[PDB]
Amino acid sequence: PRPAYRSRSLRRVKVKTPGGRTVVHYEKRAKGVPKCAVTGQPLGGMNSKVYRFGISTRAPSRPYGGVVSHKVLARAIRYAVRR
Amino acid sequence: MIKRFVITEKALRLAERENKITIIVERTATKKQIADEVQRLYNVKVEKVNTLITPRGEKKAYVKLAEGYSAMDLLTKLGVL
Amino acid sequence: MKGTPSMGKHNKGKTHIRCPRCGRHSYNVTKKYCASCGWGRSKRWRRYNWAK
Amino acid sequence: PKEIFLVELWKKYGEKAQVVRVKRYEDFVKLKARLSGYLYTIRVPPDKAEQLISELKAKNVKVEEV
Amino acid sequence: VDVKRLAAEILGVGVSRVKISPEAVGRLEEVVTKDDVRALIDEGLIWAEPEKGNSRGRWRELHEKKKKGRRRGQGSRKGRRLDEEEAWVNKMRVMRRFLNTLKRQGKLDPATWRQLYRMVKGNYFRDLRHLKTYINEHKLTKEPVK
Amino acid sequence: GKRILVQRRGRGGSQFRSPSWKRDGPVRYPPNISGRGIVVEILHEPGLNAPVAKIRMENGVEFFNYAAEGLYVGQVIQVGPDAPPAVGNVLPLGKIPEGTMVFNVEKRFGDGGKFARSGGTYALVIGQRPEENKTIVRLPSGRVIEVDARGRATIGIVAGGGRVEKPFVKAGKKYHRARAKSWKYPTVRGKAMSPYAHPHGGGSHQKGGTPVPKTAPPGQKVGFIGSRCTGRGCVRARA
Amino acid sequence: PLCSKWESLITWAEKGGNSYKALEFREKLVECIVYTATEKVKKKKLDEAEELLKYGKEVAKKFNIEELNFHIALLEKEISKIRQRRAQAQ
Amino acid sequence: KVIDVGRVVVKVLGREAGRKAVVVDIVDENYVVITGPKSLSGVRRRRVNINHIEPTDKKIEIKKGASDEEVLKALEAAGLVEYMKERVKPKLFEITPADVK
RNA sequence: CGCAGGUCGCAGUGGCAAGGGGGACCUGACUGUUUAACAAAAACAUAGGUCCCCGCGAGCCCGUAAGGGUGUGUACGGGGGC
RNA sequence: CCGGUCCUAAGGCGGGGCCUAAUAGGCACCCGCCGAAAGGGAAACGGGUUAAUAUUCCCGUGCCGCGGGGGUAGGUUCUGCGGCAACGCAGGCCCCGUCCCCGACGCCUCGGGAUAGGGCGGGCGGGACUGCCGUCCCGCUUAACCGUCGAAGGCCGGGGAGUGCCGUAAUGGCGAGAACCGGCCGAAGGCGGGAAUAGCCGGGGGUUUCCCCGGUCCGCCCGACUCCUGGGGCCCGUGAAAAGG
Ligand SMILES: [Mg+2]
Ligand SMILES: [Mg+2]
Ligand SMILES: [Mg+2]
Ligand SMILES: [Mg+2]
Ligand SMILES: [Mg+2]
Ligand SMILES: [Mg+2]
Ligand SMILES: [Mg+2]
Ligand SMILES: [Mg+2]
Ligand SMILES: [Mg+2]
Ligand SMILES: [Mg+2]
Ligand SMILES: [Mg+2]
Ligand SMILES: [Mg+2]
Ligand SMILES: [Mg+2]
Ligand SMILES: [Mg+2]
Ligand SMILES: [Mg+2]
Ligand SMILES: [Mg+2]
Ligand SMILES: [Mg+2]
Ligand SMILES: [Mg+2]
Ligand SMILES: [Mg+2]
Ligand SMILES: [Mg+2]
Ligand SMILES: [Mg+2]
Ligand SMILES: [Mg+2]
Ligand SMILES: [Mg+2]
Ligand SMILES: [Zn+2]
Repeated sequence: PRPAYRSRSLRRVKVKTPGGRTVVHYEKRAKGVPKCAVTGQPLGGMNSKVYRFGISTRAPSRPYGGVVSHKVLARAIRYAVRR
Repeated sequence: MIKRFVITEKALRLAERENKITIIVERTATKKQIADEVQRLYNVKVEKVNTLITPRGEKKAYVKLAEGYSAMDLLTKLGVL
Repeated sequence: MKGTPSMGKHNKGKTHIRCPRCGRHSYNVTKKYCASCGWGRSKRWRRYNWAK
Repeated sequence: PKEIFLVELWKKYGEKAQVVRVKRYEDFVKLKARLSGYLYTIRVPPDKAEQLISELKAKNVKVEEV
Repeated sequence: VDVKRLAAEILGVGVSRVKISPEAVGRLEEVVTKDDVRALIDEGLIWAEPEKGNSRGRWRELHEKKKKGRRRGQGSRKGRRLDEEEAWVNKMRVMRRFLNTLKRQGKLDPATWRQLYRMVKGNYFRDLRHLKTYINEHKLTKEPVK
Repeated sequence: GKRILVQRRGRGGSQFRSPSWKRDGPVRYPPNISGRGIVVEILHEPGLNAPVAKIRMENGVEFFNYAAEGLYVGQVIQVGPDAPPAVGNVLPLGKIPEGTMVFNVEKRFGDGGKFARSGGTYALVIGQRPEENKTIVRLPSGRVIEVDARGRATIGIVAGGGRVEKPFVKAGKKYHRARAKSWKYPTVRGKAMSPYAHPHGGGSHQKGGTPVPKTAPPGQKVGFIGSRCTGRGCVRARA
Repeated sequence: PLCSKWESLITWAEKGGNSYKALEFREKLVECIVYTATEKVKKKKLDEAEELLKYGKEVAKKFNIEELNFHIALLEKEISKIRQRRAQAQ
Repeated sequence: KVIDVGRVVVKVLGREAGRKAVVVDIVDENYVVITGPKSLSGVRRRRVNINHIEPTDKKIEIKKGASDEEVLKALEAAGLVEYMKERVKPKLFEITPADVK
């Protein structure tokens, strides 16, 4: 745990306590947000900051939800209706 | 599984102030086995067990008794004090 | 530099640890066998006739 | 610990508390419902606090001053 | 025991600031627990010396003098103090937000705004006062800009 | 001790090997692609000599091919005998018309592609000899060979041409390239060593060596190895 | 307005007969106004706070939320004290 | 005009994306009223932006401002009822960033 | 950041901190590397030039063998000299 | 709830097989496993206490995983509701499959937002000094966790622009949809709750560390090498994987 704090994997956060001491808290970085399977851009509705796995994220109310953006879904539906 | 009691200055202070008995057990005893042994032998209730292995290779357990049983009374009854 | 200054770097690493079979400080952790009794590479005990 | 602003919402937790702690100030009163999971705090006008405190006692909820 | 080690923990100060009265030399040998030290602190036989804060009286006097223009001559500068790149950022924002406001209020037509915008970017104007004078001299607005 | 550098390379020490874990996978034809696919990505692969295209077939099979010059993400390509000879399409060689520039040419069907894979290279389809299932192609070196007419090639030229025309201006630039490749960088001349370390090492005025025969044993077979000739006269006789 | 998302959810929950959710959304509306207005006052952004307090007074009337009025009065009292100190210092 | 009363459409955005519906009314140049009967396809009756529906080559004969059962009787007249229950399936694996720039 | 004025010292980047400069020849282009413990160089490397072996079941190399490295590579490439 | 333990990396070991006079020698193949106390990765903070341990003991306030009980929404042939939309909202229960994404990534440079820390003026309390002046110094703190707010950026609806029009630190942008108007998603961190009852400072009384009393404030400034965000550039160099979610 000391060399583990010499690496920059964790955030170094300096905080003052109610006891008057200034300490360093080593905190996790945010996980990356879900990305569109086509464009790789963050998906709307799910790009909130999350700091651990195992947290349920609600996908937008749309077919294919948090898998592709609305732009990809609409275009793909337009292609299928014709075809 | 119990080898002896610890009756040092620290151990006696934890008996009076925190209702804990301190024992030396076999090094392979687990917290589950330690709690069962103390309850069976002495008819008390164990709240929790903290364990450590001393630098001389012996396993020491700080055994906190539940809130109806006295660690000081048990040591007196056993005649180890 | 090869003498006293370089000896300073022998303070933290290791090639061998204690062998569970023979008990000597001869178990090569990288090679995963004992340099004395051969444990980990040889189920027979290593001992050569050129050794007294 | 959690903060609740509406009295009607707070009373659902206040009625189930192991103890309600009262901290008095000049302009408002903190009522803290200590439940097994959370400490629920509400700030109320002092007149409202007396009425709320009376109801909790009538429901045999323990009330202590801190 | 080392009483200063215990006293420093209790007083929450450095060992370098713990003072033990010489009148309590007889009682130092009897100290066993931190509570024994707490007895001596309560009796005033052990206390903490106040920490030193470097005095700023000389600095505050000098700070006022420097605000009036003193002690910042050629012989007192050893390196670069003016950030030229930061100065450009301020100069652009000062000029652009003035010109962009005049256009938003209708006081400047977009054609005249573009010429001045490019002239500001081209380092034509020394400062906002120079820009105002140019606008007033060349009647680029219906009414003079203050 | 005395084994020379070319002899130590064959032992496969770490400094002589290819760091192929830096790449996404081999750039080869799968054995059973057919139909239409889509170019879904075009990627730089460390240590390779050309950009790589990721192609997704209709049945979901993905494979890597070297990107034809002009290929674009989202392009629809066709694989098989029915495919028109358009750039990026993968065709059996017996179906490719003569005079067509192709790349990633299989020598036998299913070997994945062997010839004309470096950036800017291409092979020319010279002739067809279908009574024995062979296609005649010219390779980038100018050599003319016969290949299995059932083997696959891609239409066009390999993208990324012109890379070697720009100089590696600094030693450091080639150093970074070498780290993505297998090359040992840098190299020491043989005559800069002592005799124990090279046949050319040694004398007060160090010299190169005269050519060795083709039968020379390893450790002797350095310098010119059974060369037909050397110098400008050899180039002139080559022509 | 800042806390309009909560106003809509209250109407939506009430129109669906969800009394428990309507109460929870009512709580969230007050949290949105009070927490944001309190932060503005603490940072002495009195103008931003006053627009929140004005809107807070309207939705308190709209939904009959007594606790909103009590907390708005507290924050207004703190605002005037800040303004008093500024004018005297000026 | 394509988006007219009786033209069958498939909504492309929103919660109801991929579901068939029928234009029953025209509001303005941006909005038409679609109600592909909720009990049939799952699209409730409300206005919709013309950019959020894709027209289908199928069209039915109904009157302006038609109601839900009038639409229902017309769909069975054209025999498209089971058509109005199928939901369009996108093929997401054939989409590349070029199509949605 | 600037201007006007007054004024003291031998000395005002006053301590601290802090380039001597110029002309020419030989030599290696340059940055880099080296004889751990007497050699730091004009030696090695280098980018660039050029030649050779090679169309891949290749060329060159390792292994008694099974097999292996170059090679998840393919002449705008791999290897070998100067 | 701090690390190991789990995962895979470069790589390694064992069984099978193939090779070997033979092995304890070799390994391309099949199967499995090992391989990081600086990579990935569940969950704890503050105060107090000891002669010696302290995110481990004690007090307070929480979190994670797994399992269960009650209530509720919801369900009980069949489907949750709202919004043009971006998307919002308690969004039924169990099992199985497939796909996608997160995990998951360089260097250089420049705009923006914070916090740690530092300072200035006033106030209250306490301390330093004595030749003259009356200045100088110290305290005035606020954890995790719950809620709410959200800059850049992206997106949705309206709009329909070339006498152009809108810009930046810089590059600039627009019928391949600008200005402008309204909205949606959305950091560090702020603020309330935690929480003054703690800690600190000052003044008293006890006894063996306990009790009481007063203060814990007002208004500004600088501000990171710490934390967040976005823009631009470079590469014959392209900056891991898997568990897990
Ligand atoms: Mg780690
Ligand atoms: Mg990380
Ligand atoms: Mg332990
Ligand atoms: Mg040596
Ligand atoms: Mg080693
Ligand atoms: Mg000076
Ligand atoms: Mg410059
Ligand atoms: Mg290498
Ligand atoms: Mg030599
Ligand atoms: Mg020789
Ligand atoms: Mg010879
Ligand atoms: Mg020679
Ligand atoms: Mg000096
Ligand atoms: Mg040199
Ligand atoms: Mg030497
Ligand atoms: Mg030397
Ligand atoms: Mg040389
Ligand atoms: Mg030359
Ligand atoms: Mg020669
Ligand atoms: Mg492991
Ligand atoms: Mg210690
Ligand atoms: Mg002050
Ligand atoms: Mg700039
Ligand atoms: Zn051994």
